[PDB]
Amino acid sequence: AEIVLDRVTKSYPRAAVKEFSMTIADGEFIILVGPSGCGKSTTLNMIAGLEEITSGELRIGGERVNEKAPKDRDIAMVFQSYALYPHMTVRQNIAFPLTLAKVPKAEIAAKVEETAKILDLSELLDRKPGQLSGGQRQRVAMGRAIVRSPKAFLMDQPLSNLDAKLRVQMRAEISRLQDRLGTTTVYVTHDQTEAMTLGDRVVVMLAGEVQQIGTPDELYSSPANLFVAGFIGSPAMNFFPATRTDVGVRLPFGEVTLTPHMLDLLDKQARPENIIVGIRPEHIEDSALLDGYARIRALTFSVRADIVESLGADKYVHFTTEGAGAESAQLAELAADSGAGTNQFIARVSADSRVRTGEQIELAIDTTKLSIFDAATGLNLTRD
Amino acid sequence: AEIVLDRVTKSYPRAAVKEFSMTIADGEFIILVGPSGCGKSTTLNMIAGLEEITSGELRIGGERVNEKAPKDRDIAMVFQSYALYPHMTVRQNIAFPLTLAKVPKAEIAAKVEETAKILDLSELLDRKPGQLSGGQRQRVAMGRAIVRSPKAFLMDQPLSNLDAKLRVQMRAEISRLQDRLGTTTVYVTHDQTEAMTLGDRVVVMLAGEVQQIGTPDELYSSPANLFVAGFIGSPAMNFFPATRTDVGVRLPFGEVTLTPHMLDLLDKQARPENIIVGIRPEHIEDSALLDGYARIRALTFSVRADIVESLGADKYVHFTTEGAGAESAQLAELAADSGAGTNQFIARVSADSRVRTGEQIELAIDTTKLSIFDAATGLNLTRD
Amino acid sequence: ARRATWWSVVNILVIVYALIPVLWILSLSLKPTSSVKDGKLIPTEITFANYKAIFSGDAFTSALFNSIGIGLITTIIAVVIGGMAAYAVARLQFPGKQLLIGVALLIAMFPHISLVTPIFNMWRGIGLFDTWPGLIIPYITFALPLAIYTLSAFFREIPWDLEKAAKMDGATPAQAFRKVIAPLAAPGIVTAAILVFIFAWNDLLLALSLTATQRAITAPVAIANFTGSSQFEEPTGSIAAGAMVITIPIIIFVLIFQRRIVAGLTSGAV
Amino acid sequence: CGSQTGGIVINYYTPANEEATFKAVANRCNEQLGGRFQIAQRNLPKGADDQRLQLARRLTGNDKSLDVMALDVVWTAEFAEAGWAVPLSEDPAGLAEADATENTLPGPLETARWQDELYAAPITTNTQLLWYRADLMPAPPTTWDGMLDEANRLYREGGPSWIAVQGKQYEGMVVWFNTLLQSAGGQVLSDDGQRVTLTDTPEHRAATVKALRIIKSVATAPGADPSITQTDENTARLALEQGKAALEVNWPYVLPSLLENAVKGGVSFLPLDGDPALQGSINDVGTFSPTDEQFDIAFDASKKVFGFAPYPGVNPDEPARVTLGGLNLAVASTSQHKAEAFEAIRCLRNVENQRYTSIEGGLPAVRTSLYDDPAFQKKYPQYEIIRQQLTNAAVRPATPVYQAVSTRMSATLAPISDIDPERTADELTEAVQKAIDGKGLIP
Amino acid sequence: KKSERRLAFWLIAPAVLLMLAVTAYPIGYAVWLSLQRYNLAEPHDTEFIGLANYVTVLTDGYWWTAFAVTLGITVVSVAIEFALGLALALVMHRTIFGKGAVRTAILIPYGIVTVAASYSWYYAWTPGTGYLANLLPEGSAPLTDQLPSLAIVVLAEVWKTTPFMALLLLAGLALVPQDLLNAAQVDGAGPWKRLTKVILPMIKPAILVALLFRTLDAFRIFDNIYILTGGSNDTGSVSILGYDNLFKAFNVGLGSAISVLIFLSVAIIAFIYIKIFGAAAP
Repeated sequence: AEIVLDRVTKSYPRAAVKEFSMTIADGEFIILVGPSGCGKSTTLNMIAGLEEITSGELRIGGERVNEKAPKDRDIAMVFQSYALYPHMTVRQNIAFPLTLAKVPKAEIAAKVEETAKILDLSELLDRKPGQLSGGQRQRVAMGRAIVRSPKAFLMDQPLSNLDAKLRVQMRAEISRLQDRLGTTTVYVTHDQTEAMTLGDRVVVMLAGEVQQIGTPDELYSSPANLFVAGFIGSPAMNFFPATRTDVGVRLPFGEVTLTPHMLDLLDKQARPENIIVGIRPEHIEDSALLDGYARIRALTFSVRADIVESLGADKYVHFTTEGAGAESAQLAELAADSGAGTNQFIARVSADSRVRTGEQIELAIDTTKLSIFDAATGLNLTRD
Repeated sequence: AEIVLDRVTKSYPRAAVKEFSMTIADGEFIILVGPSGCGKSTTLNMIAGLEEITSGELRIGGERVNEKAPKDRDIAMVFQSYALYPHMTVRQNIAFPLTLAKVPKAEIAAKVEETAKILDLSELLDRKPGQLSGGQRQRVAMGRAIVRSPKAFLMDQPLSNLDAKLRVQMRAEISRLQDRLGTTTVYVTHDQTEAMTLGDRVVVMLAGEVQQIGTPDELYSSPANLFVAGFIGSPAMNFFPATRTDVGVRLPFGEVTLTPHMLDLLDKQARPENIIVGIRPEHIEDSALLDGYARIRALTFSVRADIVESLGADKYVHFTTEGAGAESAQLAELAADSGAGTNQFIARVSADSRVRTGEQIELAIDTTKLSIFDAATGLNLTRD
Repeated sequence: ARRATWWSVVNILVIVYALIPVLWILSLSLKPTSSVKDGKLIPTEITFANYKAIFSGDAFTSALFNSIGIGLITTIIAVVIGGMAAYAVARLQFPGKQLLIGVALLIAMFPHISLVTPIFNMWRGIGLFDTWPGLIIPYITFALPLAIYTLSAFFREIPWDLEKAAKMDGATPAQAFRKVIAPLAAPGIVTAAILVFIFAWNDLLLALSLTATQRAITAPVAIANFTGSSQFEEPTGSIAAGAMVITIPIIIFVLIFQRRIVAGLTSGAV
Repeated sequence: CGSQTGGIVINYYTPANEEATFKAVANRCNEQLGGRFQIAQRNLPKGADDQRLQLARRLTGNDKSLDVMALDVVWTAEFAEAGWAVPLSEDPAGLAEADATENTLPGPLETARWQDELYAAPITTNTQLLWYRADLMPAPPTTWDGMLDEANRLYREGGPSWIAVQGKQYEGMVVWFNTLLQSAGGQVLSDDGQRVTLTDTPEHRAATVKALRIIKSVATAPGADPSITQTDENTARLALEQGKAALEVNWPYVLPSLLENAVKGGVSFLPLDGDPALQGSINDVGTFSPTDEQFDIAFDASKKVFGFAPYPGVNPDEPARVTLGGLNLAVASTSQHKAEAFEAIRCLRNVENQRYTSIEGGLPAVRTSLYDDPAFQKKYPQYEIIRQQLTNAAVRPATPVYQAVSTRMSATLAPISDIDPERTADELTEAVQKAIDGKGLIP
Repeated sequence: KKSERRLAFWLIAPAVLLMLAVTAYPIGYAVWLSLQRYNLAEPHDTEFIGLANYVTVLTDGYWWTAFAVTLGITVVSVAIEFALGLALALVMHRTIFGKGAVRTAILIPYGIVTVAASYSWYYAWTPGTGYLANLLPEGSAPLTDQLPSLAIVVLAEVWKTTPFMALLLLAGLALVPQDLLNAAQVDGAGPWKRLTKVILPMIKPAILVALLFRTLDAFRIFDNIYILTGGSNDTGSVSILGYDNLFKAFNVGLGSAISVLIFLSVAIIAFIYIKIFGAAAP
């Protein structure tokens, strides 16, 4: 049911889950997402019981439960390495929680057949987990976690050992199966695709402090940091240095004039000196198919196209613009995960665009869907 | 080199790579892509040397080398497991292909320093181990592959162990590096996204049959199979069981008259009703703003959004459909890996629309870019 | 092509090389008082009376019961007291865990005659000479290195994540050791209680020195002693029969547990 | 549970061989002991070394099933001073010390003894003898230098100048060297096995070098057994039975043996065909079981080409002091029935049981009452010679460290081909001293 | 962890106490017995004799001719044993079929009792009884000489003991991935020129074990050389030399002066194979 946990903290003898506080309501499909090495998984371990908590509650329902070991919580946790016993058979594996719960064997066989019907394990119930591939062993693990009908369903990065062609079908399967069962869930992940497709309220986590909590589309539109901004989205948002000219800003290319409302919202706090701007790769079109009123705010003069990935419904043009000022701590720890080089910028333009590799193309930003950030305190200024 | 090879065949006592033929010109980046288990890696091990050929020629340049040794073919190779010797240290690894050729040490040190400089290997990273982090270990393997400066450069799926957030930067680095060096390259890959991103001329291999080799654009625009249509493209192609109506096509839940010239083009051969069509997820928009000329060709149907993966500026709305009939040999062998279920279709809508999980939404198709397929040979009929 | 023909004669040479010195004693323990070299094979007139000759009078019978008893009582205790010391691969200790696996394995290469002089002079007169309780202490001490080196190599291969998983089920910290954890270590203990038995079942120079009387005398000693007077002045058939009765159990044990034995001796090369 | 032991069984350990003759005596004393003391003879291995090892290692582990062992002659000192043998005066009855010496030849009586205390009651003996050829040799020699001279004289015609003695590196060579030494007039261990007198006095060194000179001369003589470093007592027996020897020396068992080995395809040049009666008595057994007259005619036929003589001395016209090789009964210390075991001994040595063990067993008698009895004197024609050699015989050196002494005294005479007599003495002294000093390795 | 090291120690204590009380008290007792004079047959004359039991073993040529034999055996039956166990390991690792019928026949000479695998060579080289004896000229009997009867001993030792060196080399040879040999193959590398620059430097820490063990085992060869010829023609090893004059001459103050010298001679070999050549626990 409802898992409300407040002020939860960990202290490694160092501060990995500092001040975690919210309520995972009943029915949600929460998602803990963050770079590998943050408090995204220790939080799940502490919600399960495999580690000791320091402070705060974990009251699943109406009972403070941070003082127990898990046999009295009824929370199934499917592991990553598919921790399933290699000497029992698939039927015994899927049945083990029941046979420990002291239920007569007739209902055991009935429920096990029911679950193996929910999945595609119709015939495999007579083979050890040794003669099983990745996908079917993963499904055996998930079935073992389904049967008990617990309060929470604490998934732990289960889809990490599967081929890229199978992971998408598995994500659809997991989302539909959870929407069918409906019990509370959490899910520690690693990428933004898993976190934005199967998700009801994402939770970003950097070094322990929750960066932002909201519906995935609300993390997309109005990110309230630089990490939650340049983290989600496969073509990560482009970060351009910028210096407010007190009437506008002279971005590395163009003369964007900061339409009045955002200009005054920015002038509310003229504290920093290197307030950077983020132009999402979707919001960069070309001068070819831009006919209409949108030409006046195009800011297009020309840029070279280093690499043009023509992978179908969108041409990813890479390029570079010299300068300096994309220097912070948030951006640094966001680009330590993956390489942002120095000034490599990408932009996805339409498919009808006829562009070769290594030529001069006219890219155009639209100055109505850009976000301005602060390069010292790491916090969006447009919206939050 | 200008590496050509025809009638190249294998057989295991039954055949694998029956009746292959290509001519990789000087400078190409030909990419062997196919489902897991086809003859896409045996062709690489036969171009390399670690296996012998059963028939046909293999003329690297001319002078068929299907009987020579891997040492005197003048090729390289970087493996999937990064086969590198731990009883050495990175510089010894890089030196190995040059020292094992009995070359004086001065130019050896010079060339290995230069080749380390080409990559990020400025100080040998550590210079102590034969083991490093994933990215720099991969780069050590690639470096050792580079130093010899061979004729052909046969990389055997090197990016299949890194993390998805570093894989993209590694693809960019491989692309730039090959474009700078200039050596023929034969990349064996596993997914269509890589093969479409880098590569001057892809090749598809189903059970050992090459299909529709050229361009990454004349392979996504005019595919010549149900397989090479529903394979490349990240959201797979929707295959609808259509029906001839003598004035156009009869969709499962739609009536439309295609242009009469292309109509007679497709009707140039009488087919006994074994016709199924394909609609790309890209060409299925909403009723948001398509008003205008496309209203007559809208074919506005209605279906309930099963799920809505709103992962940014492109909402993938799923949906189901009644009946069945999308069945063939190509479609079966294509679904053997993913796309499970014959009634789980996807449609990409611009983020302008307003949809939620379980809502009756009226998707509209631009019914001028749908391709018609047979149901016996899976061959295209619009164009190949 | 011809690779199979050239690599199938090696697979016959390596077997004939390892079966001829056994199919020699097997053909020698069947020739009745006509030991005339007649061959590694075809010993004509194979009428075995040697087998029912050496099994009369408690000269070899009791000298076989003694070896079986000592083997069992020194494999049970060796396994019990080596498993709990190999379970120190799951735990971790600072004051010398790396040197335990060095010392308790380097004492396996210890000259028996270097510690049989003081051990013999110590058992003498301190009520420990010709009796098991005097032969099971050195056997256990010399079998501990094997039982540690083959058990701490299987207590690594089993995943202890399964206990962490079972905990998240209704399993107590006690039911986990009866169900998930117990039957995983069983095929790894039955493979150490065979190596320890096979070792402690062929030890000479320890049952030849610490053993005089009828009790506490083993099988190898009583085979080396068939040049007395019981055997009818030609102890070839009798010695070969003793050797064969002794090398039957090793053959029966190797025909069945080859895979586990190799995986244990190599510690991860199955 | 277990435990029974109905009767008080005494189990007396005899050598492996001569068990068929030590079992009839066991049962004859059983049917004489009474209703109790069931005598049941066990057996040790064969080969004196294995027997000594069995007894010693089984007495160290305090076995309670070892009561009356049959020690060899040379183990009395060690088995006594160690503590593994009960003195014949320490019995519940105390009647053994007066029985084991009431009637026994002085020679063997003094071979089962420690520092003037009896530790074993003797049961049999043996002593070497000269076995010459009566035809090819007109008379028996009486002194070893005379032996070599008459051999070289017989070297002219034929090839019988092939003096045969046990010479290889084992106990037999030590026995031969010791009988030579004692004949000369010396002694290896002075007394109580503490100080060596092998070289102490110039007279003792004279005796040692006079023994070594003979040992080397019998080997370096012309012809004279081309390979003398490989002949034990059995090879000497064979060298005489093949007619390739003239003056072998060997125990008195070679007189019967030869006979049968000269009647079933004989090679002794002694025809012994005669009548078909011998062949009728020799069928299928080879044991030469006659009707008591074929034995007489065969012995008389061998009296022409096979004659014995007393052992030849070394000093001219002086009797030789030959050695001994008998057995000794002895009560082990680790036992439970001590007075009972002593009863068993003093019943196993009875004069009637000695009559049996000497007439139907082939082991000479130790008690004087038999040699003056003709029924004994029928199977041992040489009873006067064997008695006159048993009345003054040269026992081997008695000392608890005797395995080391024997090994070190036979590992320095083993090159019989070359011993430099006047030098070896200075080496035998050093090695015997290093042995009885407690610091002598054996291989 | 304060209560975890407690469990560690209370589990490790039985084995440690046992190995100590059986391997450190005996060797601390032999050093007391050796500098003495015991003789076990005259227990009334026992005294403290100082260093006059080592200086009497090292000086006489009965110990050196039994310390050179246990080297002329332990350096030949390791050279041959390695040159053959490497072949057996390569075979058991790179065989196309079988691999369950040869990997199980290799284990037979490993578990066989050595008193039953040396009485198989004794009755093989015996003229008139064994087949291997009637392949020489008539009347040969090699077991009665010194050098031939040492050849028989080294042959028996090789046959009996190579199927453990084979497994130890296989354990280290399986950790050389095939794709790595392929990476070496796509270069100039003849099948011999990779077994000297790819395999051997990769199995080094698994040779100096399989070469140390088989070095400290063939140094205590007793029961293969006690059955064939029990130290008859000065063909005795050092274990037989220390067994003879303790269980045949009953000298303890010398059967300990040798029982501690054998240990002191094995310690040098172990120290050379540990410190200098750098071995380690597998």
